Amino acid sequence: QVGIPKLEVDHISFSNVVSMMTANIRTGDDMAVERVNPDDVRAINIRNA
Amino acid sequence: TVTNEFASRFRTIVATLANVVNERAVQDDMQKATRSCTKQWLRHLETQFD
Amino acid sequence: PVEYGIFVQRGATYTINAAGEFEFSGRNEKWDQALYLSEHFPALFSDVP
Amino acid sequence: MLQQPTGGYTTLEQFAFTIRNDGTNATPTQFLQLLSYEATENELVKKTIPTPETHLPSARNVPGNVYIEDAITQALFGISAQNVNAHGYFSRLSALALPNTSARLGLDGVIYNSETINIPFYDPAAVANFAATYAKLGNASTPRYRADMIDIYAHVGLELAGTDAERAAGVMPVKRAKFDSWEGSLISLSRDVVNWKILAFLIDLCSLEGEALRAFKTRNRDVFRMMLFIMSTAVAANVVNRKVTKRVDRVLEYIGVNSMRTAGRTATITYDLSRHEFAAKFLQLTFTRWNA
Amino acid sequence: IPADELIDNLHSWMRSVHLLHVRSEDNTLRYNWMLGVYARSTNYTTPVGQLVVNAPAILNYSNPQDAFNSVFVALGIDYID
Amino acid sequence: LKKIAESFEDPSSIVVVLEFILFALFFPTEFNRIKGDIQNVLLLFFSRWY
Repeated sequence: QVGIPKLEVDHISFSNVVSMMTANIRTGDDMAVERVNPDDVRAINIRNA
Repeated sequence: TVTNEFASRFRTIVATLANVVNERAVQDDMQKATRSCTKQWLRHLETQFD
Repeated sequence: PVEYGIFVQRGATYTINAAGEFEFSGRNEKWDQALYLSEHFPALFSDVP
Repeated sequence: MLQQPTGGYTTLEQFAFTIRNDGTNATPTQFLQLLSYEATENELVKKTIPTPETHLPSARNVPGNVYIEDAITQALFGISAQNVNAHGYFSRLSALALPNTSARLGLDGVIYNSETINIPFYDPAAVANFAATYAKLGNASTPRYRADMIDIYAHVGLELAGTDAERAAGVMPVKRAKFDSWEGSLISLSRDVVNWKILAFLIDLCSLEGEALRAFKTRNRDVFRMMLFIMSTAVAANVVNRKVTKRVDRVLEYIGVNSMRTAGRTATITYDLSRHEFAAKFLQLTFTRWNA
Repeated sequence: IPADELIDNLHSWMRSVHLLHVRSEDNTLRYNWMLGVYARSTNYTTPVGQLVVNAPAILNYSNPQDAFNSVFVALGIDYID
Repeated sequence: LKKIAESFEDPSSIVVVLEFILFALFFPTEFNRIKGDIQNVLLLFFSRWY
C-alpha cells in the first residue's frame, strides 16, 4: 500500500520531511559574465529572421 | 643544412591563407583595403616565423 | 539621378574577359585603390555607351 | 538483483500502481470505472504511428547516478516540471542499452554507473531491452527525431475512451470525459501517478514476450489508461466542473485532442512545449511497443 | 498605352536587371530565381542578400530542396520571409 | 578555450584563424584538448567565408 497523503486527511502531523537546499546549491546570487560588443555597429544584422 | 621544415610548412600555410584572403569577395571599400593589407601582413608573419 | 541610376545599376566597375568584351559588376560599390592592381576598372572611365 | 517473474515486475506487490480515491488506495481500473463520456460531432481516425528512429542517443560522460524515473515521471505527469529537454539526461538510458554494461537500473529508478552494495536492481537483460527503445526519449528535443504531437493523441483517446467496437474500428467520436469528483481531483490524481514506479511497467512492456506479454497487456491496461488520462488532462483544451444536485462532475474536453496549450491552469498539470515534445515521443515509443 | 512605348520601356527595365550568379559547366544546376531576385531587390543588405553577394555560386542547385537548405545552414537561421 | 567572439566579416578576421593554426603548431597537444571549442569558432568562419 502507498502511504496516505497528509493533506488528504484532517489529522495533524508534527513530524514531516522537509527537503531543503544545502550550502552548495545557491539561488538568486548575482552572476558574472563577459559581454562582448559587436566589432562595428554598421556590420550588425538588424534584419533577417 | 639550410631548409627548416617548420618554417617551410608555415610558408605553405601563409600561402594558403593569403590565397584565401585574396579569394574573399567584399562589398565595403575599407574591406577591400584590408583585404589587401592583410596579404602584406601575412607575408610579414611568414618572414618572422622563418 | 536617373542617369546615375541606370549607370550605377550597370555596375561601378568591370573586367575584361579573354574574349576582350567588358563585363560589368552590376553592383554599386566604392572604388578603393587595391582594385587598381586587380582585373577591375572604374566604370565611368569605361566609355561603353 | 530483483529477478523478473514469469509475469512482469508488476506482478510483485511491491510495484502495484494505485491512485488514492474515496479514502482508500483504489486500483486504476476502479477509477476508470467512474469515467463516463460525451461524444461530440468531431471524429478521431488513428493513422499509423511512424516507426521510432533507429538511432540511440549517446549518453554523455556523466559521473553521477542519474535519477531517470523521477525525470520521466515528472516530465509526463509532474505538476511543475519545465525545460525537460534542456538537461538531456534521458539519454543516459542508453548507457543501460549495451550488452554487458557495468551500469544497473535501481528499483529506486536511479541509473548507477556501476553495481553498488545494498541497492536492488532490475535484471540487466530486461533493462537492456527497455533501454534499447526508451533511450530514444533522449531525442525528443532534437529536431530530426521529434514525434508528432497532434495525431498521436488520437491513439491516446482510443486507448482511453474507446469502446471495443470503436477500438477495432480505429475511429471514435471525440469524447468528452467526466466523473464524480472531489476537490482538486486531477492534481491529486496526477501526484498519485507521479509516485508510480513506471519503470517497472515499461521494463515489463519491453522485455516480456509472447503469452506473458499479452497477459501483461491485459493485466495492466488500466494502468496504461491512467497515465494516458493524466496526459490527456494535460492536453485538454478545458476542464470544467458541473454542479449536479449536491454533486460535482469534473469534465475534461476533449479526449484525443491536443490543444498544445502551454499557459498553466489550477485544474491540471501543464506542458511547456518541451513537455509536449517529450510526451509525444514517450507516446510514440510506448504505443509502438503496445501494438506488436 | 501604345504598344511601342510599353514595349521599349519594358525592354529598358528588363535590360536594367543584372542578377548576381556564377556560370557553371555542370548540366544539373538551376539558378535559385526567387532568392537571387529577393537578394537584388533589397540591394543585397539582407543577410541572405549578402550571403548571395559573397558567394553567388550558392544560388546554384541540383536537388530542389537543398537549394534553400544550404542557405538555412549557411545563415544559421530557422527560416526566411 | 577562452572564447573568441568573431563574426568573420572583415578579411582581417583571418587573424583569428591563423591564431589557431599557430596554436596548432606550437602546441599540438593542448590544441587536441581544446579543438572542438576551436571548431565552434572555425565553423562561424566557414559559414561566413565558404
